[PDB]
Amino acid sequence: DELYRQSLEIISRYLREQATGAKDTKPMGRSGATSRKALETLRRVGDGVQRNHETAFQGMLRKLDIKNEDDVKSLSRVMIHVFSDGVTNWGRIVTLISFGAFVAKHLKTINQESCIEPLAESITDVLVRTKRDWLVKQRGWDGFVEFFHV
Ligand SMILES: *S(=O)(=O)Oc1cncc(NC(=O)[C@@H]2CCc3ccccc32)c1
Repeated sequence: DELYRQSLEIISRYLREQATGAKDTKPMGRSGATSRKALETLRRVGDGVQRNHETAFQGMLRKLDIKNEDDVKSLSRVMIHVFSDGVTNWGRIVTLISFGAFVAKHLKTINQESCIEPLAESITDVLVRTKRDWLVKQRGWDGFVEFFHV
């Protein structure tokens, strides 16, 4: 509920900022501090994942054939690949969000920017429904920031 709202806030803003290059300075939700720290963390670690795995991201996007809202409302397969062994950690969660940013950039390229928001929902959706129990035990997005603190 609040975990969903916060996760959606963070993932929606990262994907929009990655696709447009413009920071959304409109105010945050109730938990502004945690979400702003999580977004700053994604700007570091998420951008690096895209740089390292650009070829593999291109191949997976090519295999998924994402081009519309229906394709956007169906990020399985990525959920298979990032959690094929079924193990959950913050690095794999980051990699899922990083691929979402990679798809959002492509949606901007083919003039489908309206699909970026439903992309953030389905990624947030499959993340929270599948890993809720794990996300709560790791103290949510504060544990995310503290893990990647550096
Ligand atoms: S990397 O080494 O910087 O980050 C990283 C670490 N371990 C595994 C992965 N996995 C992936 O990038 C895979 C490959 C293609 C793809 C598409 C969507 C989600 C995940 C992945 C990366």
